[PDB]
Amino acid sequence: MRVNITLACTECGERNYISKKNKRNNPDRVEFKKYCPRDKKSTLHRET
Amino acid sequence: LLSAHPSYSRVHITAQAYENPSEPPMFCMLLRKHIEGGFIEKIEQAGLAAIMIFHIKSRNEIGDETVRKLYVEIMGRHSNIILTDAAENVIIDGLKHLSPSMNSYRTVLPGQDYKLPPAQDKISPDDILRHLSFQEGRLDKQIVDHFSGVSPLFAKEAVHRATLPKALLALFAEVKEHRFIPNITTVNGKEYFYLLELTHLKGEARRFDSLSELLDRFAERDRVKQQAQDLERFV
Amino acid sequence: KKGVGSTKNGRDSEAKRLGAKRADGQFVTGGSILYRQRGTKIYPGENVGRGGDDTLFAKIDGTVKFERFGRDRKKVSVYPV
Amino acid sequence: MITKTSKNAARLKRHARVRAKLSGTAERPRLNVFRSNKHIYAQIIDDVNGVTLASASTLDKDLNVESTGDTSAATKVGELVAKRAAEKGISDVVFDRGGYLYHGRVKALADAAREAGLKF
Amino acid sequence: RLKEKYNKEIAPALMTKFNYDSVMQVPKIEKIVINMGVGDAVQNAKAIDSAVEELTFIAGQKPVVTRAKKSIAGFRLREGMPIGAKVTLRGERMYDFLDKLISVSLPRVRDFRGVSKKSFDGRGNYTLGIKEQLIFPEIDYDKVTKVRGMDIVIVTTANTDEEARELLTQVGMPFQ
Amino acid sequence: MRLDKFLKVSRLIKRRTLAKEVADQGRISINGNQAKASSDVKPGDELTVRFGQKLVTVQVNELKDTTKKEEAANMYTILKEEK
Amino acid sequence: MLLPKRVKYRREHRGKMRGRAKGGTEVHFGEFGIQALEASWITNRQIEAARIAMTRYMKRGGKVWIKIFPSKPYTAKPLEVRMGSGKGAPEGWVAVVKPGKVLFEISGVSEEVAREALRLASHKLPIKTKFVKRE
RNA sequence: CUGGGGCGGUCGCCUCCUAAAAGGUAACGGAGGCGCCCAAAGGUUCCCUCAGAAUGGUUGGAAAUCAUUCGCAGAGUGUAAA
RNA sequence: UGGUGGCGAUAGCGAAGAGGUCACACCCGUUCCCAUACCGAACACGGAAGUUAAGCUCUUCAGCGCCGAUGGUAGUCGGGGGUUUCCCCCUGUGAGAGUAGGACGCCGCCAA
RNA sequence: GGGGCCUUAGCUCAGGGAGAGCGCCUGCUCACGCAGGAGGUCAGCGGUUCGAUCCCGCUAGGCUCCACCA
Repeated sequence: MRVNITLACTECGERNYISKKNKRNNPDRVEFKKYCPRDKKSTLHRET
Repeated sequence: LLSAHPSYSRVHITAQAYENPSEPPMFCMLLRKHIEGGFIEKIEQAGLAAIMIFHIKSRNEIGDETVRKLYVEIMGRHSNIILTDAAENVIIDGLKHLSPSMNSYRTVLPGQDYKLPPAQDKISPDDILRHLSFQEGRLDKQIVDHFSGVSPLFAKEAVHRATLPKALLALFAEVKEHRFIPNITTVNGKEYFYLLELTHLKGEARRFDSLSELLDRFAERDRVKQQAQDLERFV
Repeated sequence: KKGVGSTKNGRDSEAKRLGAKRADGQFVTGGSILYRQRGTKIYPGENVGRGGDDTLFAKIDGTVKFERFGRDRKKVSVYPV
Repeated sequence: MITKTSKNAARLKRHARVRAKLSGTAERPRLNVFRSNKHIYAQIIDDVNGVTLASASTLDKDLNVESTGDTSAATKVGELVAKRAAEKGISDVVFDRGGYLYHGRVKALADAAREAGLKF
Repeated sequence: RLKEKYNKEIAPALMTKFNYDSVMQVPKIEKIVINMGVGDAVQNAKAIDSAVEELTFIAGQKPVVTRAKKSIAGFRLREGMPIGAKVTLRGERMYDFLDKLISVSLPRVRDFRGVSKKSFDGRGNYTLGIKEQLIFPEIDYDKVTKVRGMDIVIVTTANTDEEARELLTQVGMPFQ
Repeated sequence: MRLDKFLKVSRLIKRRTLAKEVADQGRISINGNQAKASSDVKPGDELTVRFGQKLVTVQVNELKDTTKKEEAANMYTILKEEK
Repeated sequence: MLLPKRVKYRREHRGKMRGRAKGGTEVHFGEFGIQALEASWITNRQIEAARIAMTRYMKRGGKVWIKIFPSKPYTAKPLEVRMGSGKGAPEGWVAVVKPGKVLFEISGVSEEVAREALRLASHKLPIKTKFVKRE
């Protein structure tokens, strides 16, 4: 199913981003890299 | 040829290799799986019931030799062909799967331990004058009630020989000695055939050298006949 | 009297006010849009840019001129003073 | 039967695919390249005016060598055109791999010009 | 071997016969394409791979699995389903397969009475079918899973069927 | 579903008419209780039946209407026979 | 009763019969034809009436070449109905006609026979007509 | 809302026609779609070019996959239409 | 000649011919860079024995496609009229199609 | 006339790659039961899709409900 997601940092712990995904095609806790405006860097973000 | 076709169920060897199909069916392919390139060690009669066994050998998919027991039960309307394991006696294949919804003794389905039908309480081979009261009459019926391999045809033709244990013993010795004569009888049509010749009736007789050729010259023919008659009515 | 209905053809979308918004020889500011469209009835040219909505805007100030990409194909451009 | 396309025409299509993204101006001209089987040519262009400014080649009578077609020749012609565009003190350009790769002789030439002073 | 035979005998014979001005007008063998249509692999994918194995053995080359260009309901195939395999032989491998084909495998065709000189495409390319893969000795009956055939296309730079058949007859191709 | 419908779809009884008839005779029962053709049934039900003297006990696994011939017997299991 | 086999839209606007025809203004398939002097819609029943009329008058005669086809449909709401509630259902099929337009032609037959047949057809048609021949 | 009301049908958004060569423009006027999808179906770099035809032909046939010339485009463009 | 740009195919398609010592291609082999869903075909790498066939240039033509007048007509703003589901008159404008004809190229920069 | 549901074996009727029971034929078995085969436009037309009982639209038939206030 296509479902909303937040994508929190790992250094900062902050959420910072939202998106959506298939639970079927992308079941696992996904992760990307985005800009943390507190860490002021590209940084791996993780789903909750 | 093997046939579990109910009225025409039999076994045969035919010069007429009729027609190998374009479709390999499930049962055929299952036989190919476990019997192809086989080796017919032995044949057995199943204790004179209308049933036969082939003890067969063949190498498995790793070249290790294995064996199996192919069973052919020709009962009439409820004949069947079954394949079974040698030691485990477990059914592996089956032509007419039969669920225990018929509340029957035995069962067909694969995986299950094979079992044979209930063999009736009939002395398969004077003993009739001992057990059966010849006053009963219509004893062509009740020779079935004493012997295993019986037709009412055979019973009638033997009973018409007129106390006749002699006929039974002589004909049993004949069959045991393979002394029979494979012919086809025709009593005004209704073409019948049997190991022994015709005994009394008016029917014509044509004899053969092979029971197999007898069977040859004697599943779908009847269907075509149904279609033909249904059309003929309309015409 | 009788009874009838079921037209099921009774709607349409909201009109989106496409076309040109500035004219040839007209002075233009930076960032002004020129020709709303869908796809490219018209392409950009000099000092002109296309957006995600296939809309055409002036990157600078200047005067507008419409022309042709050779055959059967049009163009705009902004030329300053 | 069979039929065969001119790889030059292919190269022209690839060249145009590139050219759609750029064009040579004054103070940002275009450096175009040609890659004959026996020679290699280079030019520098103001595509606005449709004018070459400087040029270079193995065919140039200066620095005549044996290869005229390897990376050494490419390097030599690159530094030559670089000093040409130095004495016409532009020093800033754009490159045009004309439907070729930035892999071989082209790459060597471009690197030569980078080292000689021209800044892409 | 056959490339040298081409460069040294086939080119003189064709230049003399057709009165060509340039040697570049002489028709060349451009490529050999071997294909198997394995449409019976929609039921079993393991049948696709074993036909792929025979092709690898015959050509000495890993084959490209071909797939359906569009959905075809008569054959039960969806677009993108893999129902064939092919190799494109060029240069040395093509000449070596061509020698193995002319000198070894075509003599092992059952009841070989010659190849059809009709099987040109109207442009100079020659297509033939092989009914049993067993004609190639790199194939063993024990290895064989099913009786596979294949088709073999010889693509040539000839402008007509006359020129193509002359090019093939120059190698001693066995036309009836 | 109803008992008569269930018997027909499971092909225990060949006619809904006959199923009604035998349930109105009360020759059968469910979970040790006498039942009727309109009696409700479900998975996990334990059914007792008679065919003259032939007494039968069976277990319900599933129910449906479309019931193709061989799939009918998946609907239930025989447990036992008596007379 | 001619019919277009297939159509995009079963329901069309009616239109306007202004001006003269584009083409089909002169006989060229046949010899002796008829043309119009007005504008109107014409129906498959009208054209087949005229057709069978001339063919009965001629009884073997040559060739005809109608020059039209009722492509247009026309709707009509059911009876005793208020206005609105959608467009009416189709009823039949129609050919639209401008003046100067040739409708029927004739060849293989003499002038007098042709003129009489076309007269008969005109009386089945609604509009004013003229007898015409090829130049 | 309603060519009286009621019952029916519809109620928001997108595309086309009506629409009158800017734009806009109604009707219980005509045709159709949406209440999503893709973690690659996005970005970038680099690459190349389709649909059909005939024609070749082992399987394989009308119709696979194969090879040839013809082929601005008849194909494709996640989905309706422009 | 080659390279490289500009102008709506008046540039193209198609047919016929001519040339290549330089040049451009075509051509010849993969040891390296790199590469080929398979591939030294292509892309790359190096080479120059032979090839003008083909590509590329130069000539020719009007068969296809392309451009395209004048005049006339439809249509039409405006004005007016009439037996007004339409038609007519006047000033003015004015196509398309069909022709006349044009055209198988114009302009630049660099290198020998 | 409007709205909804349905139209599949001879009858009754279930159900994005044809089923049951009933009735016919057959053997088993007087009279039932039990095992096979037959009979199929998935009402018609058109459309989508590779592919239609199935999804979409129109049409024909049947049934049910409504067809009113003056």
